[PDB]
Amino acid sequence: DPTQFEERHLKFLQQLGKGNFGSVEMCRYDPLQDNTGEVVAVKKLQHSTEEHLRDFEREIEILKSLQHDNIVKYKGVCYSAGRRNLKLIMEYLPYGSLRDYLQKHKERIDHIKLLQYTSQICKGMEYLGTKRYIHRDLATRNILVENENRVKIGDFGLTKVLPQDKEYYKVKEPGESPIFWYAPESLTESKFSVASDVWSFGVVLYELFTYIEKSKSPPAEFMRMIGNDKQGQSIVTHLIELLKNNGRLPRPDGCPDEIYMIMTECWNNNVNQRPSFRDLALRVDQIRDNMA
Ligand SMILES: COc1cc(-c2ccc(O)cc2)cc2cnc(Nc3cnn(C)c3)nc12
Repeated sequence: DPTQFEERHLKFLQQLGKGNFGSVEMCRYDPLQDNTGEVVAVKKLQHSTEEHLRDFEREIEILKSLQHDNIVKYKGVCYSAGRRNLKLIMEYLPYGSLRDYLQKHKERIDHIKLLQYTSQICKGMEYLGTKRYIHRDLATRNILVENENRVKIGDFGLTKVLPQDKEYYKVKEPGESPIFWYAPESLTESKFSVASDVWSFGVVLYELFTYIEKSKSPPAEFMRMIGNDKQGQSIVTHLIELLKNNGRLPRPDGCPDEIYMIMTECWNNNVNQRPSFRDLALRVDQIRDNMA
């Protein structure tokens, strides 16, 4: 009954985000037509092909199986008659993405606060790992802000389930890929694992401590390091060679030494040497404790 949402009762309120394959809208589920209904986040496909609907149904099952304080809450699904188009209903987190929230308030969010968000992201990621899911798209644009004290991981659109017998998932024909957040083995061999999500987490830590200063973004900085003249496939070729030669994002201005050390450990070329999310949450909570 409650996880079953009638499409005719969903009132469009505003556009929240546009993705690779779909979009997120803020809607009011109002089966009384008196504007007293619940506000929800609705994800739908812009191009609802057979393949996209199959991947979207997988994302829906992934989200429904996760129950953690730092993972967006699944609410339900809408089904259309005939071709069976799907809408994913979720809780609406009113402060928007962490990227936009941090870009808006900048240094008004102190290091203690950025570390509280860091800890929350590690715990969400650690929990994800227990289900053998690989996020593949961890970035501040995919983290949502519930309120000043809580962030949650969103956009499971690229998420993969590890096979029973392997610790990595190989993507045979990649679609749009966030290469500036990718581990070297993800760029070279299209292999994704808990360890490549740890690499991404290091880029998220970098994002947080740059306060989303446009000129300092991972695409602007990697582009500067490989040369702005690089285009299309040549960018991937030069990024791989850069990472292999220990080219890395710089320390963000005013970033504490203990935090920058964590980023650099996440960015190890040796997959086995990268820290675990269980250890990261422990280390971050110790740093917050020392800071307090
Ligand atoms: C892209 O935005 C969102 C994405 C998802 C999402 C999508 C797919 C998925 O598997 C899991 C979560 C959920 C969202 C929930 N609440 C908001 N709120 C918001 C956004 N902007 N502003 C101003 C308030 N945004 C959300």
